[PDB]
Amino acid sequence: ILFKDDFNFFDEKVWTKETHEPGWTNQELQAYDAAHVSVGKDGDKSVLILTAERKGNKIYSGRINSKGKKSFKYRKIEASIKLPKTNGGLWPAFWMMGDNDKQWPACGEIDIMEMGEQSGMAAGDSEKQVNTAIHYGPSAAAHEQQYYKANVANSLQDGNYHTYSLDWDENNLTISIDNVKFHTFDISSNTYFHDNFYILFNLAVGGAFTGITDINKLTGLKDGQKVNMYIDWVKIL
Repeated sequence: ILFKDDFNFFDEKVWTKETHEPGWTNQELQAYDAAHVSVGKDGDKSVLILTAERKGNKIYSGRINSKGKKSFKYRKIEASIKLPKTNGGLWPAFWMMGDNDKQWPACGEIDIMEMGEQSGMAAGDSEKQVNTAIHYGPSAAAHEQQYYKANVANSLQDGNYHTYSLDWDENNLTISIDNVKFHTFDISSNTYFHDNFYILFNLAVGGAFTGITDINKLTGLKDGQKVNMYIDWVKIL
C-alpha cells in the first residue's frame, strides 16, 4: 500500500473541501460548501460523508479533492463507497483530474464511477447503471471524450458498500466494480493520461448528465430531505 485514508479524521494535508455557487458546472442545482463535508461513523465504520440537502429552493452538497496534496501515476486506486438511491436527480462520482494547472479539459479527467445518468432512469435501472469516462483535449473547444456505460449485475444503491477500482499503466485504464472488470480505455497513444492525477469525490444534485436542470423536476431530493454518500476508505497500491 502506497497510501490509504480510513477517514478516522478529515486530513487537510490530503483533502480540500470545495465551495461553489449553484450552476457552477454542468447546470447543477447544488451549491457546494464545507459544512456539507464531514467525517463520522456509519456503525463501526469511520467514513467520509458527503451530505446533500434541500431547504426550499436552496440545495447544498459536498465535494472534495486532493489537488496539490496527493497525486499519483500508474498505480491502482480503490475506494469503498455506499451510495444513496439516485433516482430523480442525484449524481455521485469518484474521479480524478491531472495534478497540473492546465485548464479543463487539458488537465485530463478520469471518471472511475458516476451514477444518476438520465438514461439509467429511462432504462429503469438507476441503481445499476454506471458511466465511466475520460475527457481530454487542449481546450474546451477541442474537448474529446470517451465513455462506457452499462448495468452491473446487482444494485450498487442497496445500503451496502461497494468497491470501485482503477488499474492504470502506460497502455490502459481499467475500471472494476466489486472486483468485476467493467471497462478498459486504451490510452497507449493518449498524451493526457501519463502524468500525476489527484482524486475527487462529490455528490451533485441535478445537472445535464441527470436530465434534470429544473428544481420542479427534482424528485430525488425533496424539500426538507437529506441524503448521504459514504466513503469508508480510499487506497492506492
